[PDB]
Parts: sequence; C-alpha cells; structure tokens
Amino acid sequence: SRKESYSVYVYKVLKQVHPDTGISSKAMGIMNSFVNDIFERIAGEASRLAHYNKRSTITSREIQTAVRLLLPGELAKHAVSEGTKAVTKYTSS
Amino acid sequence: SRKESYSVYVYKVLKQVHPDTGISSKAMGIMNSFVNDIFERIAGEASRLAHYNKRSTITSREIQTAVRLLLPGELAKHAVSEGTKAVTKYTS
Amino acid sequence: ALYEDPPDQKTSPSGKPATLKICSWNVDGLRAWIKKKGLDWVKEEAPDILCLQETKCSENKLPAELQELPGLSHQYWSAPSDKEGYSGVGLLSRQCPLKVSYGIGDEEHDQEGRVIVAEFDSFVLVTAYVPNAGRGLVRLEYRQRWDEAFRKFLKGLASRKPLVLCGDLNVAHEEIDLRNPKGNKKNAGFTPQERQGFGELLQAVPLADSFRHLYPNTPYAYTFWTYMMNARSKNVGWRLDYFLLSHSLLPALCDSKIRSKALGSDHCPITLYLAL
Amino acid sequence: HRYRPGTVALREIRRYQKSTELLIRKLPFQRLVREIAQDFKTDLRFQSSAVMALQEASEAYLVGLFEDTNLAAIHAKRVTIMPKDIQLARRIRGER
Amino acid sequence: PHRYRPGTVALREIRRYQKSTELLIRKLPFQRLVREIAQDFKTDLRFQSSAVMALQEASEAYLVGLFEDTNLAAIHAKRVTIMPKDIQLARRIRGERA
Amino acid sequence: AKAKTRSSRAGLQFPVGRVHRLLRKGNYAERVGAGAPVYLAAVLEYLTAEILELAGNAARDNKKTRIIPRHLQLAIRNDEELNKLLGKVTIAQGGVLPNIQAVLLP
Amino acid sequence: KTRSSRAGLQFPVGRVHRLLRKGNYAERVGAGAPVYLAAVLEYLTAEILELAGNAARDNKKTRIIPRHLQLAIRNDEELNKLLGKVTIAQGGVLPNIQAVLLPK
Amino acid sequence: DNIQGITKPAIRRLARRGGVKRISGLIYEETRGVLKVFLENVIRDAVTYTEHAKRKTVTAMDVVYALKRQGRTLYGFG
Amino acid sequence: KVLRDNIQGITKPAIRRLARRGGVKRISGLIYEETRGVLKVFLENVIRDAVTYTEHAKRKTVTAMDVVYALKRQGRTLYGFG
DNA sequence: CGAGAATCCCGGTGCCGAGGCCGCTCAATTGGTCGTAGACAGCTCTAGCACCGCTTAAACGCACGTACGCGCTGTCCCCCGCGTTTTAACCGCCAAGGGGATTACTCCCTAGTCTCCAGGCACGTGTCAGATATATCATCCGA
DNA sequence: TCGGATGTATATATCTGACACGTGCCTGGAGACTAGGGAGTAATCCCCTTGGCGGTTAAAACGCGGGGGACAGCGCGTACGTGCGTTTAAGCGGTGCTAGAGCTGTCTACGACCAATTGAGCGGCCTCGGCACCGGGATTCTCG
Repeated sequence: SRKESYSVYVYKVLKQVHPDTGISSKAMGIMNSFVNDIFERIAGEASRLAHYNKRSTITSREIQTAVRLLLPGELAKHAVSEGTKAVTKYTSS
Repeated sequence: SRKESYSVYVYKVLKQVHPDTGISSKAMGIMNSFVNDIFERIAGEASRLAHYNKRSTITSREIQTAVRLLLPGELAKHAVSEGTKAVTKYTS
Repeated sequence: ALYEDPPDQKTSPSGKPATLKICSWNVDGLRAWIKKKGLDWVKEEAPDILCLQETKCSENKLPAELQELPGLSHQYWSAPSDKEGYSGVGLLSRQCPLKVSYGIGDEEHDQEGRVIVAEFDSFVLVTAYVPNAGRGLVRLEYRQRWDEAFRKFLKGLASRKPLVLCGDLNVAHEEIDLRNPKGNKKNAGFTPQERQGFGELLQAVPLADSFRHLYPNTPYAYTFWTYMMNARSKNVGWRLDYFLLSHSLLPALCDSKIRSKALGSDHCPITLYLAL
Repeated sequence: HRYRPGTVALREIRRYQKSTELLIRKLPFQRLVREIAQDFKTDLRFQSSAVMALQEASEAYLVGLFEDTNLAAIHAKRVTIMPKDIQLARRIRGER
Repeated sequence: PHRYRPGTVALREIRRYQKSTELLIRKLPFQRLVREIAQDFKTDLRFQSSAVMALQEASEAYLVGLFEDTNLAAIHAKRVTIMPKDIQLARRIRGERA
Repeated sequence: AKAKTRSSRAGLQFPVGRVHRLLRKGNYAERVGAGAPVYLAAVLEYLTAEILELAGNAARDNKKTRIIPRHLQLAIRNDEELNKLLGKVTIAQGGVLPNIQAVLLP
Repeated sequence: KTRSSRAGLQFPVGRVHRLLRKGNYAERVGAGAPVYLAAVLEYLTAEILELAGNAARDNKKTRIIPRHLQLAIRNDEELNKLLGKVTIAQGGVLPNIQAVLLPK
Repeated sequence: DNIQGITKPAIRRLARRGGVKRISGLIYEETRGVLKVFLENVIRDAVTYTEHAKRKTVTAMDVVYALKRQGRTLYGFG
Repeated sequence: KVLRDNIQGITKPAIRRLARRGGVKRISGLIYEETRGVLKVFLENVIRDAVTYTEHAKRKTVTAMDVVYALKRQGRTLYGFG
C-alpha cells in the first residue's frame, strides 16, 4: 500500500548541508536504516528510564538522558545542546 | 513497599528437586536476579515478535518462539515441551 | 632544484625598446584552462600576440570568454577533423596579420590542427603543437617523418621574411632541458631521434633557441611538469616549449621568459620580447 | 621475471581492500545456504535479497575474523597465518 | 635454608586464589578510588556501600577475565611471562580500544 | 464459587497471576493472551529447577548441604549450554572455575 | 502550522510522535519529546552526511554510495564507537596494511 | 557438501581484503568450519522467524532480524 | 574534601593476586602500570553512566541499582544486587 | 631416597541466620458484560524455481625456487622466594545531619474525539554522472 | 649501477540506466475543546551515610641472591607463492510455470474491564542446627 521512509527528509538535510551533492538509492536505504536504528535505541532507552522510576511518560527529560547515555562524548554534548535549542525554539511559539 | 520477590516459589522448587537441601540468602538473591533477567529476555523477545509480525497480542505461540530463540540446544527442546504440556493441562 | 626566472629584459643589445610581446602556452584543454581562469593571467601579461596549443576544442565550442578581451581581437583557430578532443591550436593578435594559413603543406586533405602560420609586416610567425612520440615510442617513426616534413616546410618560409617559431616542440633538446635525462633515455621527448631532429631544425632553417641563446648555462628551467607525483611541486620538469628565431632577428631579441608561476595547465606560458 | 613474494601479495591486498565487491561466487554460496537450511525446515523458498544479506554478513564476519587473526599471528613474531591463530582469536572474542 | 624452586610457590598460589572467593582488593583504597573517579562528573555525591561492593565485584570479574585472555595470548606466543603487549592484544581483539 | 489458582490449575509452582500482572504492567503489548503467563511460568520453573538441581549436586559434592553463590557459579560454568545462555553474566561473590593451563604445569 | 516547521527542523515531528506512541514505549508521551528526538536525529545524519560527502568529494565524485558512508564512519573516532557493531552492505573496508607486511 | 564450493582462491581473497600476506595450508580447511557454524547460527533464527510468521519464504528482513539478535547489525536491506 | 593520587592505592600485590586468580604463572613488571590504567578506564566508563542514572532521578546517592543498570548497559549483567 | 613444609582430617565450641510460625493484608479469582481483532475463507498477481544454451573468467594441477618456521645454542637480566621493617587497612565505637521515602493537595498536560486540508508517496519522464576508452613519466625492482 | 615493469594526473567522445524533478490525490497530520489522572509542590522523620578517634596487626614496602626464561643469532629444509596450460563451472540471456505472498470480506471467539471476596503471600519474632574455627594429629609433596 504505502511505505513509511525518511527518504525526503534525509534528502532535504543533504541539500541543506551540501547544496551540490547527490545520493544514490543504496546510500539512501542505508541512511533510512541508520535513522530507524537510532530511533529504536533512543526510544527503548527512554522507555526503560521511565520504567525504572515508576513513571509513565516519555518527556524531554527521559529523551535527553537517553541521548546522553547512548552517544559518546562530543556527540552527546552537541546533540543535547541542539535539542535543547530546538525545544526552547518550539515552546517559545 | 512490599518487594514481591521470587523467594517462596524458588524455595518450593528446591524442596521439590532436593528434599533435604537448604539455600542461603545470597543464593536467594542470585536466583531472584536470574529469574528476573530470564523473564525480561523472554518478554522483550515476545514483544519484538508481536511488533515485527504486525500483531497486537502476546499469545502462547509468541512465548514459544521466544523460548526457541533464546535457549540454545536441548534446553529449548525441553522448555518448549514442558511449556506446551502445562498449557495443554491448563486448557482442559 | 627550484627555479626563478630572472627579471624581464625589455631592451635589445643595441638599446632599442621592446615593441612586441608574444606569449605561447600549451593550455592542455582550452575549456578547462579557461575555467582554470587562464585568461585572467593572459590579461595581466597583455601580450600583443597569443599562441595556444593543445586546445582540444573545435571553433564552434570556444567559450564566450572569446570576446572578453578587446585587445586580442584577430583570432585564428584550428582543430583536427578526425581526432576531436586532441591537438588544436590557436593564434590571437592585437593587429591583423597580412596572411594566415594552416598546416605544413596538405592540411586541406590531412586536417591535423597542429600548425598556424601568420605573416606580419616584419616577420612570419609559426605556432606548432609537434606530435608526441607517444608512450612506448609507438609513434616515434611518424614523429621523425613529421620533423623532416616540418623542417622542409619552414625552410621555404624563412626564405622570405624572418621567422619566429613558437610552441610545444615536444622535445627537450639537451640534458640541461629536463630534470631526469638518463631517467628519460628513450622516453618521448628525449630520444636521440627527437633531439637530433631539433638540432637539424636549428641548423637547416636556420633558427636559434632564444632562451638558450640568452641563458646558455642555466639549469632547472622547464615549461612542462608531469601532473603525476606532484612533479610541478618538486620542479621535476622538462623544457618542451620554445621560441626559435631566425639569426637576423637576434639583434631584435630583448628576452625570452618562462612564466613558471602561471597555473592552469601542465605547461606554463613562455613569453618573447622583440624590438621591431 | 616473477615478481618477488612480498611485491605481488601486497599488490593483491591493496586491490582487494579498495574493491567493495562480493569476492565469493554467488551460486556456490546459494547452494551452501540451501543445503544448510535444508536441515532445520524442508522445502524452503529463499528470497534473493535474503541470500544477498546472508552473503554480506558472512563476508563481514569472515573479514573481521581474518583481521583479528592477522594481529594474533603478527604478535607471535610470524607473518604466516596458522589455524592456531584463528582458534586463539575465536576464544578471545568469547565466540567458542 | 630450604628454598622452593621459582614456580612452586607461584602454582600453590594459583590454586589457593582460584579455589577461594574473597574480594582480593582492599575495600578502603577501592572506595577512595571510586569516589575520586566520580568527583570529576558530579560534585558531592554520596555512594551507598552496596554500590561500592557492586563496583568492586564488577571490576574483579573484568580484570580476572582480561588476565585469563592475556594469559592465553602469552602462551600462544611460546612464552610464559605475561607482557603488556599481550594485554593490548587482548583488549584490541575484543574490540574495546578499537 | 470455589477459588483455585491458575498456578495450581496448571500444575506448576510459579505464580501464573503474578506473571500475568507483570506482563501487563511491563508494557510489552497492549493485549496479553490467556496461555502466555502459563507458558512463561512453566519455562521459568523448568529453568530454575535445572539450575537448582545442578547447584545441589555441586553442593553435595563439596559435602555441604547449603547452596551458596560459589556452588551456583560452578554449576553454571561447568555445564556448557547453561554457560552460553549465561555467558555475559557474572555472579557476585562467585569465584572462578579452577582450570590452570597445562603448559604452566611441568 | 506543521510542528517541524514551527520548531525549525527538517525531520518530521508528527511522524516521530506517531511512532512514539504506536511503538508501545510508555502509556503517555510528552509534547516536547518528539521535538527533542527529531532534533537529535536530524543532527546525527547532518553529521553523517557532512562527513560522507567530503569523503566523496575527495575522490572526485558528486554521488554518495555505501563506500563513502563506510569511509566517513570508520575514519571518525567516536562515530566508530557509536556504530562499532553495525555492518554496512558492501561498504568494503578501510585500507590498513600492518607494518611488518610492508617489506622495509 | 557445498562447503567445498567455498574454494581456496575465494578464502585466499577474503584473507587478502582482511590484510594477510602469507596463508598456511590449513586455513582453507579450517575456515570452512567457522563459516558453516556461523551460517547455522543465523539460519536457525531466520527459519524460526519464518516458521512463526507461518510463511515458508525466508524473506530478507527475517535474516536481518536474525543477524540483529546476535549483534551483527546489518544496514541496507531494512 | 577533594582527593588526589588514589590510583596507586591498588597495590602491586593486589594485581598479583588478581593475576593468580586469572591463572598466570609469571608476571612482568610493566603489567601493574598497564592494569592501573585499564581498570581506571573501565571504572570511569561505568561511573559516568551510574552518575547519569542517579542525576536523572534527581537523587544524590548512587544506589546499587544504578550501578547494576550501568553495568547492564555495557553487557555485564551483575547478579546479586537488587 | 628422607627431613621438612604444606595440606587434609577428626572433633568440640559457639554463633547467627534459615526456616518455621502467626497476624494481617491487598490483589488474584469469579462472574458477568461488550467491543474488536485476528481466524478463517477466498481471490489475484508476483516472483521463485527449474530448465537450456553460449562465453569466458576463473579454478585447478603442476614445477620450481626460496624464504621463513622452527629448532638449537648461548647469554644475561630480572622476577621470584624469603626475610625484615613499616603502615595503613580493619574493626569497633560514637555522634550528627541530611536526604529519601512517605502522605495530601492541587493543577495542567495529554488522550480522546471530531473536522478539515496539504504534503508526501506512487508514478512518469527528460537529463546527465558514472563507466569506460583513447591519448598526452617517475619510481621501484632484479642483476 | 642500470634496464625493464608498474602507478599514474587531466581532458574529451559515447551509453546508459538511474537519480531528480512535475503531479495528483488521499490519507494522515493539524487545530479545538473537554476530563481527568499523573505529576509537582509542601511538610515530615528517621535511618542511612559521613566523619572522626583509637587500638591491632595483616599486609604492603624494601632489600638481596640467583636461577630460570626472554631474546639475539645461526642453520636448515620443507611448505608456499608464483607462473602457466587446461578444464570447468559461473554469469548471463531468455522461457515458462506454478507455489504462495499479499490483500480483502465476515464474525466469532477472546480478551479488556468492573463489583465482590477471600486466601496466598508478606512482615515481625523466635530457635535451634549448619558451619567456620581453632587444636591437634596424620597425610602428602618437595627438593637437595
């Protein structure tokens, strides 16, 4: 029927960061699998964090802590900084 | 905060297997953690199977497949046999 | 390695000022060279006459950078009929030549796109892209036959007005003309056969090597550097590009330059100053 | 006229490193996969992408094992790779 | 006067400390080490005794496993003396440093 | 009515009801089948019986009646299939299995 | 209007939120969690794609293939830690010849 | 016995990409056992997944799930 | 009160006893210095996760449960604590 | 081969925790309803399997030289075993304070429901990046 | 020291089939409004961690043979790579043909859910027996 994929969004990101580079279909499938796997990892860690504290919500606190736990040092710091900027940007409006 | 650990059940199983053998508190803690970890593994694999096959419930077949995936060798063969025997007795 | 070309001498031995500046450059793909902004360099050099070799471009494909420069407005182009993408020469001039012709005798049947002849008031200019002997010397015998044909052709021309011959003559005449002489024992560009051809060219026409005339003992002065092994970075090169002159023009010779710093090809420009 | 033993071997290592090919004949691998899977369940149908995925995983695992074992053999003051080195690498990786 | 040969005591000891199941590391130095390591992340923490014991036990298990693996590596190289490069090999093959 | 627990009904010893409650509260799926807790409890009691039997054999070997973590650790390591099920698991205060490489022994 | 545009992202927020509930991770999902996670995901591939093509542009090509992703990930020092266990289909291998093998 | 289908040159070439300059005469016979064991390990889980799904076509994604359970995560097929 | 130079507290005989339990017969002198770094790295990796876990719950005491979960993150799965 | 050191065994002692007991739970069980999901039947198109023929890249058996794996020898150096001197761990003891569970209350954030629309997914299509293919040295081996 | 065998940087001429862009439409996302249950705040108290003092001594630190093992060096001979003719089976191109994968249409059984209820299970308290240990003697290894 329909396929749910991140092809469009990864293409948009590639255009934003590299305005003159194309991406083949295979590298597209790899970038989809990467996004799906990272989503699974972080969401599972957030769910486990919520379970441990006898809490029944996945909010920004659980996500940030899971991101800090999974990603290594510089990636963790940059990712949490960018995520906090985005969420403050969203809640402002 | 009652903790509801698997102490009584594990003690009953020992008494069944060995009638004249005790078990210390540290060994009780080891058995509790073992049981919790195995339960978590089986339940997680069952949920993953349900989600993979677009299902929405955990029937006994998902548990059977999860046991077959986790336990290596003969352990799988005897675990599934005793589980299906217990289910068959339960239904009737 | 390194070499620094000495300053431009702009007066002749008898003290007459240079009135004519000719630049020759094997651009090794004219289009690419223009994107390598080789025309910006040409504008800075402001020659009266520009000779280009290995344009690898038919006249219909010339970049609109053609019109960009008003001063060089008289332009003549040649490309091979059956080897598009190879050879190709051009001649661009501030003043209009009296006569222009192409090839060395039978271009109308063997359109090779290697040679342009332009006659001016006081001299005849020939620019050439001499055929390479080829990797493994596969076309050395052709090159030898071509050298003979060319020599005979030029002999005729020089019989009238003085001659200036410029371009890529695809030989390093003597050991001083390349970095690795024995390393190029039988290699294209340094075979005994090609070197002898150059010597016969000088003796028969006759012609003088302007640069070596002025700088007879100067080593490490090259005009071509192999793209591979960053030989340009190391100055591992050869002198393949020349201005050869009739003996009667030597009193008019002010300087003969090698423009080592000008990028955009695996050859650099060379420039001649004459007092006419 | 034969190139010396070091020169041709490393000529091969450099080519086989940059290439990202499959390096294993596909039909023999497909037959091997069918023969092994013949045991667990009879009369199975393998999708082509499944065979390709198995081949990709097999190549990755074998290449990793061969790297880990080259390190093991090199440490023993020897360049020839021996089966003892593979066995040691497998036991250390906790895969035995 | 009577002195044992260079390997006997060494083997008596493999056996005794492979038979018994104590901690093998003094408690206070390990606790101070854990506190020092943890002060670089969050200031003024208050560890529980059970947490320090768990860290101790995990460290002993990890170090014993590493030593067994590097002993296998050293034996593979036709040697009995354990050397640091063997430890580096064991860590590399598992894939921890790299 | 008369009340008979599913743990007794199925002939097991682990509590089917507690397993059922953990399965729902654990957020593994929004629906839980009827037989899933029974099957899972049967598997759990089987595995526990096996490891306890091996531990008891090891303890009786050492002329000790009680089971301590050392006995559980020898029972786990000496068997082969239990060992790869619990390959990446360490038992607190469990010690190590006594094997010394034969090269080291003259 | 769209939540992704409101928060200044490129990855979808509605899709992530739908996954966050449908995946049965918790009984309730906060409002800021999808935005935070979408931002993290966007940053991660922004990084992978930024590396991957340099690693493509150095080889005179303009198209990213699996080989360039394998090079970009392996050449990094913490992305390799993140993706140590994963294998990329026909990703080849980093060129690494051990020293002894090179005859001195 | 198609483990014989994994020929000596193919094993040699896999070693070359792994970065091995000299190969003994027993690896060819030894690595086939490792390869066979490795496949058995992934083929069992793939067939179990397919059997549970009540299909009879081992799809590529099932193989992907089978690799993922053992830690050998694979990208590109889903 | 801040602490300094505590990695030397893991004395040489402790390393010797650990190596004996591992089953080694002869130890070189440069092993002690290698293991005091290896164990430091391992402890740093575990403590980072434990402190993250305790900080998320807005606590100030590293409960044994936190260390157990930090270990389970790296695939060690200690048994006997909680 | 025998004196000496390490180890196992035989047993009384005292200690502390494993196991049983009793009171009090709170959640597991019965018995009903009721919405829905997945069991089951049925249908269509897809791709997986078997076959055949041709090309040719590759696998194979064979010689041959050589280089490196392993064995042996000698050397020296450095780690172990033991004895002597610290010294800091360990046990017990105390006080102190702070923070981690608890109960109560409130409030506000999200699930749910409904309606409306736009963006993104499948589908077609024109264009051109990549794959060749042809021209135009320098450096590193074996002798 | 030199003659022969491999990397090897730019540039242009075709083929192609595969990315990149119109497009349309429908399905899932977006906006509004409500209920209510989860979570944050507030106060408390008690127990669990920190710190500090003193005594005891097991364990660590240090020094010194010396002997066994790490390591360098020589030799040798057998296993492996290297090239080459030959055979063999893998691609690759149809070609067909049917199992069955994937989707859709009922609806019946099955599990979520709520009102009682009671008994399996948990917390606090003995209490006697398993077990570590010291005291001593007999047994086994070990190296000169």
